[PDB]
Amino acid sequence: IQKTPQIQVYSRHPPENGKPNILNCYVTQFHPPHIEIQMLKNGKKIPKVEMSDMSFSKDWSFYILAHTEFTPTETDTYACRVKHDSMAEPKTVYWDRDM
Amino acid sequence: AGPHSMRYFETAVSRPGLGEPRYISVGYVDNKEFVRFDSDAENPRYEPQAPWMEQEGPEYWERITQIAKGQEQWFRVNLRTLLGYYNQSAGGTHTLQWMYGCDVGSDGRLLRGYEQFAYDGCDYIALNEDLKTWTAADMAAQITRRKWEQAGAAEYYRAYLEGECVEWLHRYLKNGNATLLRTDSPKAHVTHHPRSKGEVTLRCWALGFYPADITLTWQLNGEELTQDMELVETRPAGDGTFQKWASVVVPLGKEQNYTCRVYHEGLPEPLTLRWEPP
Amino acid sequence: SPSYVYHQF
Repeated sequence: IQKTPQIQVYSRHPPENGKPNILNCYVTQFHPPHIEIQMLKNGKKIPKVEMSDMSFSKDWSFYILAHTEFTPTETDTYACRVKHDSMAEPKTVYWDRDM
Repeated sequence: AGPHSMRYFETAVSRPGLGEPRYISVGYVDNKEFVRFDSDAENPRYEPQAPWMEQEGPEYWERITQIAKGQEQWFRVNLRTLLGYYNQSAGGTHTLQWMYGCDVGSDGRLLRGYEQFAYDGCDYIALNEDLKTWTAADMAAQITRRKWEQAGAAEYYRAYLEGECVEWLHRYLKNGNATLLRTDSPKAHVTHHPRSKGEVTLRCWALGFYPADITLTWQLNGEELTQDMELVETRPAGDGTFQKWASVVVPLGKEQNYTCRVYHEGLPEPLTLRWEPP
Repeated sequence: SPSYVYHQF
């Protein structure tokens, strides 16, 4: 059976343009545990994405936190693209500083 | 937040033709990861995931690492066994998960025990709360159940759970109680977003709290409002704290009738807050 | 400390 990932894209600290911060892509509630996660800046791979080690929750679904360092800017768009078997297409979630 | 707990989450994924199955074991005290083993490491061994665990000596790590090797065996073997029971082809990837451990009360004795197993993400077999009987999800699991009733496995697990699980938990608590028994109260605030004609979205934010146990609710005129309240899952900030938000859709001009309630054990008093203009 | 399943499926 396949469980579709739930994705949250958000910053560790309250965003302040010009101020360095951490961008998190938190991915949950998926099975199988094989998953690919890319963090994008203006549509391009951020080459230094630190991925935490995968665990699973009390429902047997897996979770993982991808994160990278970034600097919020008036013009830069950030995203998280996730590839999983439950999804016919890769899923992209843009960073919304209001969520 | 409740009784103290020690829990282990172990998982094995078969990778046919790519070598041994991958094996990962993670340990949690009070929902905080403190120990981890990964088979795809250079020197596969248990490593501390918490500073208060480097208080443990050399013999500890080597011992539990040995346990890890034995477990890897068990997992590979039973992965193959389950391939048998479910009548599946041998070139597929499959997962086997084991979750186990103990919640202990204020007295320091076993309050609740766990022994459960899932195959391909679905329940396989679980020790009931009596710690004496087994819940088996399907026919393939009934085999293991008869086998384990015949062998008296439940008594073995119950003995481990009531015994050394609790003693280890006590030990660990005693070592890490300075960092484990700590609270970070949340910083709360409310944001306002246009949404539609006459409708706005109010969002209550709770940020930077530890532990993760939190309750956020809305309130219309002092009364609890959860109807069509959007709640996101508590998420890690990445530094040890957590975030959560809760949103409601509200008539424009009526925002002053709504309040957000934040409940967290770090707060001396619950937070009540509203959309504060300008 | 982690422990063994001991029993087989």
